[PDB]
Amino acid sequence: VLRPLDKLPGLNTATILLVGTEDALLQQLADSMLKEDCASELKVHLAKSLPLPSSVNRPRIDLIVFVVNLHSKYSLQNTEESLRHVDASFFLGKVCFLATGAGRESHCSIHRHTVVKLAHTYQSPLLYCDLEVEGFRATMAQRLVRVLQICAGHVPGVSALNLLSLLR
Amino acid sequence: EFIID
Amino acid sequence: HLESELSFLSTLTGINIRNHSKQTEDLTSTEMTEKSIRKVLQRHRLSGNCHMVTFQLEFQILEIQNKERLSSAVTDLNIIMEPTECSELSEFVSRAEELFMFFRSLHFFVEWFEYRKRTFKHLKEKYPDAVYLSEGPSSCSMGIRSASRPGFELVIVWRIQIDEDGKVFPKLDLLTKVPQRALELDKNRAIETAPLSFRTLVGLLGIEAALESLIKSLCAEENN
Amino acid sequence: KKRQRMIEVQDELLRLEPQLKQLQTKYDELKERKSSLRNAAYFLSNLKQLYQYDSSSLPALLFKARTLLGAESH
Amino acid sequence: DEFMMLLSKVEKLSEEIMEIMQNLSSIQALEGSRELENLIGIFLKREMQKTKELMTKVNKQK
Amino acid sequence: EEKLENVKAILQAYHFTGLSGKLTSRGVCVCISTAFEGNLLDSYFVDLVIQKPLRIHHHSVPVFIPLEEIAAKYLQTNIQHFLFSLCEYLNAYSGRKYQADRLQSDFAALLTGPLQRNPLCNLLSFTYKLDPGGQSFPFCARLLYKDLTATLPTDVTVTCQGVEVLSTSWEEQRASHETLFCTKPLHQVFASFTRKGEKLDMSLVS
Amino acid sequence: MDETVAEFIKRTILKIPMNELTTILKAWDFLSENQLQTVNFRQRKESVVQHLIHLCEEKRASISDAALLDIIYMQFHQHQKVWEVFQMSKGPGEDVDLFDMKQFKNSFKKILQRALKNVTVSFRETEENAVWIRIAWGTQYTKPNQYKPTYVVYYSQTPYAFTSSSMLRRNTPLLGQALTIASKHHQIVKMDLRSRYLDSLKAIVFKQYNQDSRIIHENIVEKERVQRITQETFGDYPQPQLEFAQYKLETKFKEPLRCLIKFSSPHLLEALKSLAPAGIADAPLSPLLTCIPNKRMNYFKIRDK
Amino acid sequence: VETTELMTGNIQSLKNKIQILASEVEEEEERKTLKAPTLQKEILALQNALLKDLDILHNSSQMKSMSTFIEEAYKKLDAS
Repeated sequence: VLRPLDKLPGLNTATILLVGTEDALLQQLADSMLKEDCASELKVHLAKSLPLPSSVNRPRIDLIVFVVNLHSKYSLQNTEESLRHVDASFFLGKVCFLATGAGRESHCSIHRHTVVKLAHTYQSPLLYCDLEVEGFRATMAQRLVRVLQICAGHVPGVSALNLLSLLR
Repeated sequence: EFIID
Repeated sequence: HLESELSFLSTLTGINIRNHSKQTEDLTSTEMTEKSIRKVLQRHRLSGNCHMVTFQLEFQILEIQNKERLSSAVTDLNIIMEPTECSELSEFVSRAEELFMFFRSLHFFVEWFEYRKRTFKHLKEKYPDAVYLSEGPSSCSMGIRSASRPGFELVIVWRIQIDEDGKVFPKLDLLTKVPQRALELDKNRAIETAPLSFRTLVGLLGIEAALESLIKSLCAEENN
Repeated sequence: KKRQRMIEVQDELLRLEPQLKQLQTKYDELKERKSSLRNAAYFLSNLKQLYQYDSSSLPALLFKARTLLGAESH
Repeated sequence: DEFMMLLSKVEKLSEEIMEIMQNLSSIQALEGSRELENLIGIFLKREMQKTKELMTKVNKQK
Repeated sequence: EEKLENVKAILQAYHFTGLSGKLTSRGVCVCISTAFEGNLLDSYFVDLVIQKPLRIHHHSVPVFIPLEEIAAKYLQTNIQHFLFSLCEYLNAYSGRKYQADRLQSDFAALLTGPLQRNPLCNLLSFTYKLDPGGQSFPFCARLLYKDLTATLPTDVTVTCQGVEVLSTSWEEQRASHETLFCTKPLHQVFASFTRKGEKLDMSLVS
Repeated sequence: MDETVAEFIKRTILKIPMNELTTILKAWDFLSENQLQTVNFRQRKESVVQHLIHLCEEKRASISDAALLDIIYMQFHQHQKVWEVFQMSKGPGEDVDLFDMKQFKNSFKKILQRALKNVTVSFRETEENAVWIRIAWGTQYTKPNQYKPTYVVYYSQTPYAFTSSSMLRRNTPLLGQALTIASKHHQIVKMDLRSRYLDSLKAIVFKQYNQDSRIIHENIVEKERVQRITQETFGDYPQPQLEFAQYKLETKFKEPLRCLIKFSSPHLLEALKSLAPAGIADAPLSPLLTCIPNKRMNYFKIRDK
Repeated sequence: VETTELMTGNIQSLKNKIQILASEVEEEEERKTLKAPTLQKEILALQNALLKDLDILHNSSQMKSMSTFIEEAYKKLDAS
């Protein structure tokens, strides 16, 4: 079970952990999220399911974006299954719900209300995008990285706790 | 067996 | 990996590839009309052993590489081998010259050697006492002596034959000569067709089993 | 009739295969059973009837005598 | 040793057999024919002495 | 030195034993190199798995000439429990039925019609023309290889091409062809039939 | 130059594309080297399909070689007309010491015209040692139909004899019967391998195919494992089955629950290989789906066990 | 089919009474191994020479008392 403050922070390290069943798209999103030379260390983490095999030395994880591939109902059954292994103090600010495949709206095995209901019943931001195309990735990557500096505390005015008060 | 698991 | 190579030569028996040495006489010079086909006369010296036998392959291949294809062949070859066991295979150490069927003959001729040696050591061990044997690497002569008929003797020869093709033809000869003490006591026709009926007997039982039953039948009558 | 012809040939192919196997078995059983006992039970009992062409042992002795020099060289 | 005593017996035996093999001219026909040198299963006193000096020393060393 | 004095064994096992085996995991790969007499060209890649009920993983034993491929699977019904025995009884078939494939590749001109063959060249049935004397009556030589182990053909039929009995010359020619085919392979025969049938005399009615 | 022959040649000459016009017209031997220059192959389709067929009108083309034209067309277009695989089986004994291509051609045509008296069987002994039989069917009541022929790729001494699954009529049990009686076998069995790529069926039935520092992937110990298990089940260079690899499931849901699964991909065994690494599939990918070439089977009929 | 059926039935029942005969043959047995060597029996068949050799062999038997025994002992050491 992941907790927000189980590890100590670094200096400029903002460790986000992507969550999605498909992993090539997660790798593409991670590549785009490090393409821009931002002012923060960006030890991006990938995964498939929140059990997250127990390996110590994992840094203080500052964001978990649940990439829910709307094209595949698996990406929700593997998110909702993985949503039960997140600490309740982790769901406040440091949780986003990416919904890739939205907008195509013809491959969607999942009605975007269902991801809306999931991201509202867990009280966390829900950021639509279409991760397959770099044009909508290289702008969602700069949205996840500015949410990153909010949850990791790099912007010295806004906490992760202040964040969800903005994205309600 | 006929690996129907 | 080398231990697994030895294991491979042990299960997939290359039969003890022991001392292998490859030399090369490069013959890609201009003598051969260099615009035309190429050749390379390789040579190997491979000392290898059987379970008991050994072999040294002083062995020189002509490896022809035409401008679009390669057609290997063999010019010279020398086996450091053995005598009678390889005397019929001495026809092959000229036949390979006028190698693969040497290690296809020997690969299967040492099967004949096992089926000879271990069968002899089975008949002379399980049932000794009167089953004497001319115990030698090449002597397939076994002594039999009955007592109730006082002068009977029989010898069976487990002979060897490798054709020109390399197939082992294990000849199972039964050289018969009953001494004149009981030569005219049985007065039956069991000894005239013995060289012929032995071919049937090895179809009665197995090759070794037929010989064992032959021993148990034609020498154990005094014991009973 | 053509379907019946295919069925009969299918039987005729099966009949041919079965007859070939049966005749192979027939020849093998004839040889083995008829000649083995008439030769083994004859000879094994004739050898029993015995116990209970002059050059063969001469050749065996010559081979054994050459084996003396062979073992000397061995 | 018993084999060495047999070898000592063989040493006496080797000389005896050699003389007999020269007198018997009938057996000389063997190994003297193209149908015998090939089909009939295809000076050794020093070799016998080697079969005594390298068979008694070697058997004892075995 | 052991990386050169022992690694050369797998190089020596290549050009010898006809049975070299690559030490691939989950099954040795016997790169069976087939050979005739002192000429050798081709190799067969019989590929297995090291798993007790013996599965042959994906072999390269002649699919186009498949009686060895049949002997890759139907000799398993005969002998596969001894890979010892199979790799002689498969190197036998590979060295025989590549021999027959080589017992063709020499011919290109001496023969007139195509060398009608089989996979493995089980029937080397070619309508050549050897005409020592001029009166042309060819032998359509059908070599019936009864067994796939003996390199030399077993049943030889150098049959006169649709013609009656000729003079004693061509009769003894057919008789000599029988005994020269059964005992000596075509590589040392049809390269010696050019040698003995000098000038390569051609045909008149055939 | 005949009925159902000249126009048949026309219908098989507009079938062949413009690029490989020389390749197929050179091999079927009616147009010698001199005849190739007369017709300008590069001009038009209707021009060539009219001048070439005229070049056979002077050559008095017959169905025996018109069918050979169709054979040579399919030899380069075997990736259509999905192929069944027949597997012969001799009993106990020595192999077929006499597969004479002349004798096999005789022992096939004779048996086929014994019942199907009006058929135009045309063989083509290919250079890969595999006779490429083509059969135009028709009962005694009708003429041999060259509209829908049944090409049979019989590998010469192989127990396996591919077959173009055209219509699966009453001749299919006679197609297998004539095939297993011409080649000296006894039992013909449809392997139930049915693929559109004969160059892959040949591989399968002969087993001839295999012979950043910032991105911390937390499930690396699982990605490595799934990549491993997808390399000991799909070793290297899988062959394109591209076939409706059916699984007619008859199993109870955990009385039975009938299903008729049909995996359909332009390249199946490669599509399955990129499944588990893509997250669609579990790492041990259900030998029912991995052992398609290992079992030499894709039209499965599984049950419960 | 009917001729091969007379065959299947006749050879079938015939090899049934012949496997009865084969069991009878094993009961007699109660109380390319040869196909390749099917022609080697002619060498066994192939007089003044016989009598002289046999007389010499009797003297050679005395020679074999020391020679064959040495060979049976030297090879025994070699075998061991």
